Amino acid sequence: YSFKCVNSLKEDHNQPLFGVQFNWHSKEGDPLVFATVGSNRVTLYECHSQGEIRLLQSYVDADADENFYTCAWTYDSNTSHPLLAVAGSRGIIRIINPITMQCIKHYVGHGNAINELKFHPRDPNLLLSVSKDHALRLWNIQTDTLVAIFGGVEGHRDEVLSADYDLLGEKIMSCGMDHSLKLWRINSKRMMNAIKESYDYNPNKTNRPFISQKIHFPDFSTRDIHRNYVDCVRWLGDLILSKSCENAIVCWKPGKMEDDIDKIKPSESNVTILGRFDYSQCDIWYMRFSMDFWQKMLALGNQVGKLYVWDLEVEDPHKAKCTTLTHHKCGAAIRQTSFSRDSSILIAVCDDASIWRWDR
Amino acid sequence: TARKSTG
Repeated sequence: YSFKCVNSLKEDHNQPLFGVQFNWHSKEGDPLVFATVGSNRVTLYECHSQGEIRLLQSYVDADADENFYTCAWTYDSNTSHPLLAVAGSRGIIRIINPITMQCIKHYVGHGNAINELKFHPRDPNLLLSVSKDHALRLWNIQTDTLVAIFGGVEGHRDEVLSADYDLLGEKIMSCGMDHSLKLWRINSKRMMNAIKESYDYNPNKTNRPFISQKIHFPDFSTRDIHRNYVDCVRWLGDLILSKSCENAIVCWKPGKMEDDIDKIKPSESNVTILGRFDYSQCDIWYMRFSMDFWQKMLALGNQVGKLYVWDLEVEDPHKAKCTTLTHHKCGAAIRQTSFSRDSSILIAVCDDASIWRWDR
Repeated sequence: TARKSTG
């Protein structure tokens, strides 16, 4: 996997762009579109030939003091139209119609900053938010219900910075400033039932409020992978990729080498390290890697505008093949990357509000 | 203690 830099631009606000996401629910034949979030806005662009990045429209929050950190795409499960969720310092999740940029509805709960949003891989209505208040929450955006809060003293003890669902959306791994990675299974009887009841809730037809699950005990926890804030995590099948601000993505799994992930118990005290991908100059926290749709590759930018891309299409994780992408004018910290669904474009976004387009 | 930004 090789790329060349075809364009770049800078947004007018000059504040960090903390998040970038292509819409992988784009319709066939339509051009590729991505969203950026930073300052108090989200902006959409369309990718065209000759490197063109065509500016469409933004949503700008009414509060000049909001600062959006994260966004995620889904679609309306009745109409198929794409939807974009965004959130950040105010702790309010907004669901935006990306065509008109109207905010269709919003959700409050965390009241406290939201550091990441992820939609479930099989159900477009299930949205996970992770917060500076130390909890994760799972919302159903079809019935507008809070399904569950994942927290308690056995939960995270400091800001949660990232989380990821596994392939089938059976379990979440979360991580944050307490240096720990925690697993929360959502295919328990209690959680599958809470999900089904969330779909059954319509406040116009009943008197009761919808009761959320309080999940106070993760199904596995470790602090033995990193020694500082853990700011991005992703499943790779039954293994985990996670990073801190220590210039390494560690590939690891709960338990011993031969332990099946669905047999791990909450008291498991071991982990197995399958590999580690080192890189340079990424000492600051809130720096996220992304993978392509197929999980064949992983990209991470660092604090001086260098991109690293690992090819994971190899027999074992430690055999990953790295290439790097540099441009003499890109020298600000890269906060997040995103691949188009077809893998032909990689976009990096930066602390000086610039956006960089690399074409395969 | 880790910083979010280079400053």
